[PDB]
Amino acid sequence: ARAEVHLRKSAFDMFNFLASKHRQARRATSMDLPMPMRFRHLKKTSKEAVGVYRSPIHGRGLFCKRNIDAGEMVIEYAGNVIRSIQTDKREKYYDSKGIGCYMFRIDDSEVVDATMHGNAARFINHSCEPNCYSRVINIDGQKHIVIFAMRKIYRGEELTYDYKLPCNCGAKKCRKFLN
Amino acid sequence: PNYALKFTLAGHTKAVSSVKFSPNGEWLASSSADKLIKIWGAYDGKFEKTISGHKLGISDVAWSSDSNLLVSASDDKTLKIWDVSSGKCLKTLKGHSNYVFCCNFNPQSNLIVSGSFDESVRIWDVKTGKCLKTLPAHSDPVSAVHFNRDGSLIVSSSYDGLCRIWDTASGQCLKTLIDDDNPPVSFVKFSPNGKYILAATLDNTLKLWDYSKGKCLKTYTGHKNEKYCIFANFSVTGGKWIVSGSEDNLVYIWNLQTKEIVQKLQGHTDVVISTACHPTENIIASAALENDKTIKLWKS
Amino acid sequence: NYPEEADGTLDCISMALTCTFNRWGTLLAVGCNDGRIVIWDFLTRGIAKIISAHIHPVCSLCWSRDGHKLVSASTDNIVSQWDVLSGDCDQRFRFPSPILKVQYHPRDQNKVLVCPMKSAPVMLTLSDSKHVVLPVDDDSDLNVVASFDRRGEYIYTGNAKGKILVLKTDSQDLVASFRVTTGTSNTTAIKSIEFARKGSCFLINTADRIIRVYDGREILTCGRDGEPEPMQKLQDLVNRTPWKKCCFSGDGEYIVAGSARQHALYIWEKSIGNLVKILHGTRGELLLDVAWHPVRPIIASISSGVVSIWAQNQVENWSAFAPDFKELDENVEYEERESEFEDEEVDVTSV
Ligand SMILES: Nc1ncnc2c1ncn2[C@@H]1O[C@H](CSCC[C@H](N)C(=O)O)[C@@H](O)[C@H]1O
Ligand SMILES: [Zn+2]
Repeated sequence: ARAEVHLRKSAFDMFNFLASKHRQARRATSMDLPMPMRFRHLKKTSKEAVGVYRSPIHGRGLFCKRNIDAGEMVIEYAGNVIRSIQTDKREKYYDSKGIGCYMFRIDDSEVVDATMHGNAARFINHSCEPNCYSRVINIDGQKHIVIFAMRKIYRGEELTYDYKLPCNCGAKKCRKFLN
Repeated sequence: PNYALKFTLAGHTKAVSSVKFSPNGEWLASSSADKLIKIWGAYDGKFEKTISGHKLGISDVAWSSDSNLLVSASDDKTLKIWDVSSGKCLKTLKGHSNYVFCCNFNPQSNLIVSGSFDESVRIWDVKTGKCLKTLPAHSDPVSAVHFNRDGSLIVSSSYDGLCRIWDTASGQCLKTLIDDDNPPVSFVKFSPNGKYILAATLDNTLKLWDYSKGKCLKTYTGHKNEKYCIFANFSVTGGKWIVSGSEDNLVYIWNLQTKEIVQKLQGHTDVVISTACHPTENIIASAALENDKTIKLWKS
Repeated sequence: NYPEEADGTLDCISMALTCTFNRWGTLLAVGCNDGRIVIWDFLTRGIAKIISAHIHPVCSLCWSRDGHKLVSASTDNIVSQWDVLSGDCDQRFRFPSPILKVQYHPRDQNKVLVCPMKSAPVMLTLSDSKHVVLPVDDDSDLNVVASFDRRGEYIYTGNAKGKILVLKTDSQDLVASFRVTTGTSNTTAIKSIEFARKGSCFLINTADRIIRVYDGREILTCGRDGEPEPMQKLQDLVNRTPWKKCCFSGDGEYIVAGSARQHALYIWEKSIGNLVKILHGTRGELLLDVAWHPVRPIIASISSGVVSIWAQNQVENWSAFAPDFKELDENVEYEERESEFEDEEVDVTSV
């Protein structure tokens, strides 16, 4: 009230989602339809099946409002497909800038960064007993990081997979090592 | 550049919350958190009335364009609406979970923007008082907002260096004023045409940003503004002066043509948090916090 | 732009009959079964003003050239000029008790055109109680829908037999007249005559459930007794879908039409005129009225007092919240570098 100059001002976050509320077989990815049909379904339906909400696990997350089936596709981790030595340059850069580093790879040649270019798959937390995993698929010569499910993922459950460092997983199978 | 002290509007019992002119240019009234919105005159400091009838203190009072209707951003987390003409308890409007720090009006005088400390810019109704919308503004409380020349935009003064020019009708973030620094943005306002931005970041440097292009043009040197959310103004009645409050017991008024120290006014005994300009004539509102409790009529 | 999803409603007042936006689209008057003067605000989605007027269902309503005067038509032939300040009666005399349309001249709130049910359209002055009856060739239809154009030049009087007859607003000049048949068996009962907001591209609703787009410029080019082909024929493909009301967009770019059967509504354009979206709804609801807003995709849908609104095509994304974030569509591999390592006095009050 105009006299007590208070702290807790800067956030160091490029995104600003923290609102007052932050309200957290038919489909081809569960069918035996071919991989181009599943991949064409994935980009059209990851925009409308899941959503980004504020995460009590860590930061902001991916809180689905739908009974996600077992083994099906959920989201595609698409961002800056940079070379493997541009990884260290952007790691030093966003160490100097404070933005969190998001570098999950396909192989040991080029690593998908998710800092400038990215999607809603930046907001995937880590549970050591997760509900998803990933498999390297092949579409049109390109490779795509596709998050395949594990079980029936209910309404409200945040989406996590195995990344392969103490985590906020909350699970009892916790490794605390992600190197 | 010869603003001379005329009178003293003494009578305040706490830190003077605001000193803003009426839109008729005839009522430099004032308020404080003592539940005493002290309605004073403009040319001599003649007493008119005092609005009371709150529960807790008062943060902000804002002027409707008829110089009469006053909404109070009172610290009991209400939006109690009062009047220069009558002073009736018109609408007591609760709803905000934290302190309603600042309040402003559109130039159409039919919306109540509510910059509270609850990190949610809600909008309220003049006639009845419905919570119209709720802007997912920031992870920071709100210190200052403003509408443009008609009321179609909402500028934000966040605390992590963000000035999001919000839409008013559809109500989404249109442009985010970006800065690699994250200063506590204190008091933003649109230009009187609606096409330039004066972002008062707390680095002892005022920043005039373009709205169309978006880059800074001119700054100011040699002023003390780091802690408090010191208000800045625009003055074209004399020169192109920029009226602002002070912390070293001055009245910070300098020119965009000069950008340096060319005129200083003096006499306060506390931090001047609120300043204002007369729209036509050369009357400048200058009043500090609790250790002054006086309003000093500077006049060229 | 083109409104898509649910958006809720403002069902604050029941028994709603008709609805009209002002000159700027920004006000709204709804005469009801009792026929009250009920006014709203739109950004607040709140009620502006309620004034009780009569007991009858007030059918026809129209604003003024400034958007500040009004007109009414109840069941008892009450045809006055009304106001938005006080809203008081000026004129009232005999008509046949079913009344269809009154219509100000779009450049003069003196000239008004009264269209009864089974009578000739009669043009009245509003200086006094003068009335001018427009000529009817048939006098067997007694159903000749007439309307001023958007500017104020001509009156387009079309019977129930598909015959077009154009009259000038003061001298009844037959500068154009024709008739239309398609899939030629006979003519068609003309359902309505429409007009856009930008220019003169317009259309005609016909009882064959087919909507044909026209333009008055080529009509005046052919003049009288030409063969004006439609710009675009609009209809339903799978089914019949009989129509109750059609309307343009706020400039005449989209064309959205309201069915009379299903409460599931269809959207077209003008240039392409594609069925871009079926706006669905509850099947157990009777659509009664449709209104459209100029600068906003408002669908004012009166369904027996229920006035429901669908207003979208604004989908939020990033790079306005966080402009550093560059949303790729698919995997963009690149390298941004080929080598990976003044005192202008600008006016701030320039109005
Ligand atoms: N479950 C978890 N517990 C703790 N840290 C996690 C985590 N999941 C991911 N992280 C780490 O935390 C970072 C996420 S950034 C935090 C979320 C988001 N940026 C926001 O606050 O809006 C990543 O770099 C990741 O390495
Ligand atoms: Zn963990």
